[PDB]
Amino acid sequence: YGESLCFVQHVASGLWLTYAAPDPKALRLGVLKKKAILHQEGHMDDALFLTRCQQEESQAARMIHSTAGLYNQFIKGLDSFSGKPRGSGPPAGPALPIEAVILSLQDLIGYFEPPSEELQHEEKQSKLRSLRNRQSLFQEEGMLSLVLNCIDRLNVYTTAAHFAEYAGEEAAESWKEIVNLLYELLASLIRGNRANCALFSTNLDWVVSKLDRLEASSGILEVLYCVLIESPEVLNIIQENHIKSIISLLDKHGRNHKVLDVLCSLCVCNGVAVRSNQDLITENLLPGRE
Amino acid sequence: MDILELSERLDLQRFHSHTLRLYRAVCALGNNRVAHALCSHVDQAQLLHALEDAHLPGPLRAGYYDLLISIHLESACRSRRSMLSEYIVPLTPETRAITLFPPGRKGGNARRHGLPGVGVTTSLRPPHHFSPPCFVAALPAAGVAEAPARLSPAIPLEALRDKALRMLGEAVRDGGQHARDPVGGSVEFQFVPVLKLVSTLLVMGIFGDEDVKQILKMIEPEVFTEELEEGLLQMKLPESVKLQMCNLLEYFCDQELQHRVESLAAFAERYVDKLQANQRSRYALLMRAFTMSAAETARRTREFRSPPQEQINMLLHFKDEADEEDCPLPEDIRQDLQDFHQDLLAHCGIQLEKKPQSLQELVSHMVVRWAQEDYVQSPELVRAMFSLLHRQYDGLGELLRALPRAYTISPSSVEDTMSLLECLGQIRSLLIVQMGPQEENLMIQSIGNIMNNKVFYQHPNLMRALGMHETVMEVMVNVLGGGETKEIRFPKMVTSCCRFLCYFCRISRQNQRSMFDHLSYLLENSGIGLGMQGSTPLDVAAASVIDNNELALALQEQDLEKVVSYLAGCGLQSCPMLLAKGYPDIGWNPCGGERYLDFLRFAVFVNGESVEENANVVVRLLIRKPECFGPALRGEGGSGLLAAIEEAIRISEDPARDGPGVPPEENRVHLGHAIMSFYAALIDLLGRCAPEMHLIQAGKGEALRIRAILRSLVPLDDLVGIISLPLQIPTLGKDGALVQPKMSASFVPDHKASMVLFLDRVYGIENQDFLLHVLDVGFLPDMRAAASLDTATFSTTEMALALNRYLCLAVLPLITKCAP
Amino acid sequence: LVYYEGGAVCTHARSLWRLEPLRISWSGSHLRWGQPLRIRHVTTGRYL
Amino acid sequence: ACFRMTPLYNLPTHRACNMFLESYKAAWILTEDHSFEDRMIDDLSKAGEQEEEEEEVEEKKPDPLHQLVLHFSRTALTEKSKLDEDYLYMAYADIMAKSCHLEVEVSFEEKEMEKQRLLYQQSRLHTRGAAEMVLQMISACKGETGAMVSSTLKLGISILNGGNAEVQQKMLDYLKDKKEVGFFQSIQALMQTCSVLDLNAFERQNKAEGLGMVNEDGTVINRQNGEKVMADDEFTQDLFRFLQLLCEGHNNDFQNYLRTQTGNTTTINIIICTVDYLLRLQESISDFYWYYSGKDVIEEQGKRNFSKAMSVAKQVFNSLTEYIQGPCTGNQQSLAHSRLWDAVVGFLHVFAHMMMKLAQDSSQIELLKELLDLQ
Amino acid sequence: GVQVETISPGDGRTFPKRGQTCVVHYTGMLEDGKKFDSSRDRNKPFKFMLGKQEVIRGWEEGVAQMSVGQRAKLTISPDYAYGATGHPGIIPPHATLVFDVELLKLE
Repeated sequence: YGESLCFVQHVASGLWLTYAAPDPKALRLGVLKKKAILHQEGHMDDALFLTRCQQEESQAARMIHSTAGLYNQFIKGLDSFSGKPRGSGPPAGPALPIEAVILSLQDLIGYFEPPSEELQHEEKQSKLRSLRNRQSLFQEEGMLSLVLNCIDRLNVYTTAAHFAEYAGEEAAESWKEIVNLLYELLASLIRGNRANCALFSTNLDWVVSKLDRLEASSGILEVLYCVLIESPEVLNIIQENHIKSIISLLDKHGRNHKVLDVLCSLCVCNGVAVRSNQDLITENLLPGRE
Repeated sequence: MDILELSERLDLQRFHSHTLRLYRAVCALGNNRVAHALCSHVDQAQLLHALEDAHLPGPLRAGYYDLLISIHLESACRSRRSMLSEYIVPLTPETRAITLFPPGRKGGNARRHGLPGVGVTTSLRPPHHFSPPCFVAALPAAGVAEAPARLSPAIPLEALRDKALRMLGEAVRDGGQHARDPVGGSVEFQFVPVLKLVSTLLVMGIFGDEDVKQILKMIEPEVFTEELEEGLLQMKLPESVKLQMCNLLEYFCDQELQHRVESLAAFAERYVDKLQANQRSRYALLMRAFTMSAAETARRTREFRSPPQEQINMLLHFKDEADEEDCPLPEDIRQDLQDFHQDLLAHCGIQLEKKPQSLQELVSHMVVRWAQEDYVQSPELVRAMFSLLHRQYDGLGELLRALPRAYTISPSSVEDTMSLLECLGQIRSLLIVQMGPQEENLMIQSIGNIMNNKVFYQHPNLMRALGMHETVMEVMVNVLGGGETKEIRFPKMVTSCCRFLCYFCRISRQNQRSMFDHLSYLLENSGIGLGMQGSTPLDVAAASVIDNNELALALQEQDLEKVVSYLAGCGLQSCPMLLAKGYPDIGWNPCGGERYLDFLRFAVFVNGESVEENANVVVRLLIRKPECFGPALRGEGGSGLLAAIEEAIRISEDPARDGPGVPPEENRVHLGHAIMSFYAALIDLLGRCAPEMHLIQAGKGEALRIRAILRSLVPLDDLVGIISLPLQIPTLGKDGALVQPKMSASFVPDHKASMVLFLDRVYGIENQDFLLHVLDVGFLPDMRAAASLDTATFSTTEMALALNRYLCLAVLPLITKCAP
Repeated sequence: LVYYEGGAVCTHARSLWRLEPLRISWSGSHLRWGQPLRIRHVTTGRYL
Repeated sequence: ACFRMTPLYNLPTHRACNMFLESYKAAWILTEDHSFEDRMIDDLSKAGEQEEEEEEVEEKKPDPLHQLVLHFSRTALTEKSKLDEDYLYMAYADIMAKSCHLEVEVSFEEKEMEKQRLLYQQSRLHTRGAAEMVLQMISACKGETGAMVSSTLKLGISILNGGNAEVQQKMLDYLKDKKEVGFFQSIQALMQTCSVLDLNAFERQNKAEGLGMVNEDGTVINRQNGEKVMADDEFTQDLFRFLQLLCEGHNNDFQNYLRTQTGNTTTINIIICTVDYLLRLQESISDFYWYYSGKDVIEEQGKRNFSKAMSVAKQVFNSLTEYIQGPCTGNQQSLAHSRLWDAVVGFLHVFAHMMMKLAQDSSQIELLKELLDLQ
Repeated sequence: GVQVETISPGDGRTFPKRGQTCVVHYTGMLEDGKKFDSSRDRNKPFKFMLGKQEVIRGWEEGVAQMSVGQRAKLTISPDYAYGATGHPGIIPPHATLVFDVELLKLE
């Protein structure tokens, strides 16, 4: 296990598991991803070398495999009850596992602690790059996109009762903490993740649109705060409308240290300043003084 | 509400602190317009009375202090630090006057070290430019972001200086008192803001000499006494305040090193004058010593025949004592030099009461004592501590490092160096901030002023010591980083990037050496320079490599490999800007290939001779990459180069096949002439890459086979046909107006010149009948063209002049060697 | 479809693969040359 | 120009002062010898009033040297995608290297006393975490050639000189506990990027001195730079000397660990990769043999290139000997099955034709001596 | 377009003539009365040259209407003032201004 060179053979076919080799025009495509085929003749390098994987990575893969299916079932249930309001009638279908979803979320955040600051620098760095590694795999298989789908399909319904007339009354009480914990999970996943902050750099308008929503204002604001801190590209892509939206958010939700810190982080990043962004912030906020 | 009540009400106080942080962020990094806006929003006397008030809570106190710094002090502090890192010394009578040690009754070798920061520092430092803040004036008529950025708000510097000094005195009084209630709720909140303001003012240099004396007295009285009280060092501080203390003392030691450098420059001035007078006397005895002695005169001559650098080298070379008896310099001019050398050793501390009475031992002792007192938990303070400790223990080595940066300038050019340094300060400040239109206009005008600047021509070593080209390349790459593949922002910017640095190339070859050192770094970024029109990092690398055979030899095979990989890509596909603009599609890109080919030409051909290793490796790369040949000479199913030229002329005759069909900008190239230029540059590349005739008679097998391979790959019949091809000549038409087919739309005799250059370089000309038929089929069309040229209108137009250069560079040398 | 790829995708969990012996018990016993077995991708859950 | 030159008295004063400043720099500041590292290190190591308090020693507070070493360790353990240049670490690593090494009939007592002093000087640092910090800094180097790893390896040499058994034990234990493959990956990357002799670069340099046109600054004809051939010879030498010092004293456990690391998720063979580098160096030396046999006599620049390459090869052979001694049976068998034999045959024929052509003429006697030493 | 209220009477025989520098001491408030700029803030009087129009033309008109040694309150309409644009950042766009002016000495 880790030093042997191994051939793999198929019992039923009796042929040799080989690589299909670079077929014509694959060079023009430039893709280094090449198909495997099954042929008795095989190729010279048909022997495989097997190498170890960490138990942390194995557990991460297993939890990915289970989580994808669970939240996929949840999204299909969302689609099932999205079309027609149930009204004063039972959904007449398998109810989504709300409690299993709940437990899965706090399990994920319990997998996603930020390191405690009291820990020494060595173990701090160790758990830091371990967490970065897990976040990289999780965005690679893209359960973050699945979380985005869940968030969108939940926030199409403005209120817990509004969700209830379509899905059921028992989910209405859970709905608030469901969306809050989902935003918290997304923040935990994206915090300190280059890939996730790059994804939000691609699509910031999602957070810009859902920031005004009251139900999870703190969670969405913390998400935006982490994205703005970690990613300088988001600050480049920000236009005047986004800054005005954040100022309107501060107006509608009152004075907030978190919101003001978000604006501070928007101002400057990595020791390089965007004069256009600073000028927009000034012209929009300061001259009023109210 | 009262802010003193806000002190008890922390939540609203916390919001006010976050407001202060936001104000700092918006005014930060030299955004002067927002700085003046914030100066209007927050009253200045408010900031002053806030500095006065001690009842104000500590976090808001630190916030007000840092806001004052980020409104007034930040930009001047940054520019001053950037200029202070570098040491430039002018020539002055005051410079002559200044020395390492002040004379006194105390023995010269044993003199008390002078208090740091007192005396005259002749180093040219940019006068801080401040704008009187008045926001009721008329609005500027000039457009926004194109008008120059305006200065930072003005402050009463002298009153602020005295106020900060007496605040530090109050801090000393409180430290002596050891009162239970600290100012701002903590000793840190009491000391850190005041120390930061003191640091900023010292960086400004507004603090006078006597002010520096009082600052040293407060920092440590007994150590800096001039001839109970307690010292800021002994009364002990928390970690962060110790960090601010280390920053202050690091600044003072920076002025200590500055004093060493300037005194050394002064001594250099005096000793150079003494050496010049001695050599004037010696040569006066030398034109006389030609008669008395022959061997003495001969050895004096061969000594002077060495270059002036070597002459000064041998004149100075008497420290080792091995040839101190040998050196002709007088023993007194030796002795004063050794005396100053021992003085410098003592001042640096190389030579080895209980209180240190020296900055060296003072810093060492305080660092060591702090280390015994506590184990520092803050890595930044640890690094500052140990860096300062190393500076103190070995400042002489740091002096050795700083000396190459040191340089001397004349008082006659000091005013021009002033403007040069100001523009440098603008550039270095601009590097910090990201891209903007105002920033691009500012740097363009600044580098224009630098290029116009006379000292820039006068002192080639001065901008070498400055190293502005590195920072210019840094701003280049920061602009290039964002979204480079799709489109390049501001080809105006990149064209400026050359005209400045590409002209720096044109100015010097040691400049070419530096850009050759940074050549590959420009090469990975050359993948956008070809896409942008005009001056490119590709051509800055070409201008660096050109005309220096040492650079041509030192050229790297892997760098040429990635360049020819770029060439292979552009030969694989046409450019996406072409595709987006909608010009007729081509399977490959001719223009990028052509520009890479001319770069390779400048690489292979230097000073009028080809370089053998680079030529051979370029042939290797060419045979590695058949895609570089484009459609012409395809190979299997191969339409020849002559047929491709025929189809290119067909396309040129065809309307809208070269153009958009919707050159209004004229920057866009006609596609047919782009193809013809590509293949002309390719043929010229193979020609100038072929080895020379002397190597041919030497009979080296690799050279012979390379020449044969070039002949086989490019058949001579294609060359003969291209020479034979009739070419449109600007003729009189439309009732007698000279109808001029522009070069971009028509095939050109400079392409024909590349053709004949490959011919006489590779195929050569060997037979009389071969020469005769080449003449009467291809050179006689040229010569009838010259017959047409012998006209007043033809002589007026520039294509006749182009044909004149064509003949004199290509046909005339060929004809001269064909004379037999 | 499963392909042969090289890069960060190798480090990613998509490159992980798992082996299951046909015999239910003592699966964790030492592998033997030519032993009948099944291949499963851990994240997908599908059997190749 | 010999008559043309403006005499220094008629020469402009500012440019003359620049000239003289550079001259005085080169002739005086470099030649002035300043010894400060020993006193710096002993002052840092001495802990004043620590025993006087006697509670802080019970808490085990680091003395200033230990604090500095822990700061460097913190910087190393801090993770960056790109390694960060640290002038402070270069300065301090140089200081510690001097403090350790501090360096004609000598008696037994004097030799033993010198050995004990060297051991104590090594102790002052390795008792403070120096070896672990060096391993961390190589791991942070990650296999990029630079002053970072140059100073790190020099400090490793300075602490491991003489085969410090306790330093070797601490390094092995640290590797076994952290158990991170990145250190060995960095070693392999550095040893792969170690350069080999190049005929092309040598000939380019030859044409360089042959042409040798004047430099623009003043009059500098054919200014000679450091030879492009064997640019990193000192780095290859001190890296292989680091491996030699690690295996010094016939430390069988560490030799086996270098061969294979049992528990690490991926194991690489430093022995085999060192054999690969030796084989590449042998091919390069064979290329110089063919080029030198091309002409009748050896020219001086090529003589010096060949001598420096021979010094590198000597370091490689000493490292291999330290690997295989003990005798470590596993290392012996791995080397036997490795590609060593082909490289050894290559060195054999190369050496034969060497001493032939070298004994042909008298001037090559010193290179012949070095040849015999390598053989 | 400028409304003038004389808090302290001017002498009436000495007047600022076009082409003579004026040393004034001003205080600037907004529509609702918030102070954005003032010479009191600098503690140094503001000096301006009549006729170069370096400051707002409505304000030069008000100063010209003013006598020497006078304290007054001047309301400037937007069209004479910054206008619809205001002063970017300092004065909100499309806002009129009201200034309080001291004229201690005239040279």
